[PDB]
Amino acid sequence: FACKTANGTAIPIGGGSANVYVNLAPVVNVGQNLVVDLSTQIFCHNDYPETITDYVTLQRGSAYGGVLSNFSGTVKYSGSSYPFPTTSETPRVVYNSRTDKPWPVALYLTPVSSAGGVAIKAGSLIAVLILRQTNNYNSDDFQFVWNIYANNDVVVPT
Ligand SMILES: OC[C@H]1O[C@H](C/C=C/c2ccc3ncccc3c2)[C@@H](O)[C@@H](O)[C@@H]1O
Repeated sequence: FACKTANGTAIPIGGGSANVYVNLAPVVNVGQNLVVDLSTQIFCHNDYPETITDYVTLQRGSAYGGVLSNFSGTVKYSGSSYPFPTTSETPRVVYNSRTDKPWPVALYLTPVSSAGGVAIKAGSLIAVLILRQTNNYNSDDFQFVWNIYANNDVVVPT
């Protein structure tokens, strides 16, 4: 079981860390949502599906930088909503193909009422998401750490 981004950045068997750069929407007004859709960007396969089934959760997600300072939000995992920052581990997604499948994670962020001007600086860390991978085979308990970076600024006008 290994993951790669669209960019090419990989985390191999046994897990690891990666830096992921997302284009964000340049402008977001108060009570509009900012979406960080990582299901278009992070992908994962099972390396031996014939006899092994991989089980993947969002263990932990935390907010940094502009998102920590001037956005409240939720995370969507596999079609359900959870608080962000995350208060618990989610239900598991099954991976049983050698073909890449999205990691089904998106953030729904909305500016707090304080927020104005540049509220996310380009190049800044905005989140760290921990994919936890297990299987029906042995004790493997691997962390795939995704460190999410803004490619661009985000302005909250008013
Ligand atoms: O995705 C399945 C597994 O992939 C690797 C270990 C791989 C096992 C294996 C075992 C016997 C094999 N026999 C013939 C050819 C290949 C073989 C591969 C880890 O990421 C693990 O955490 C994950 O569950």
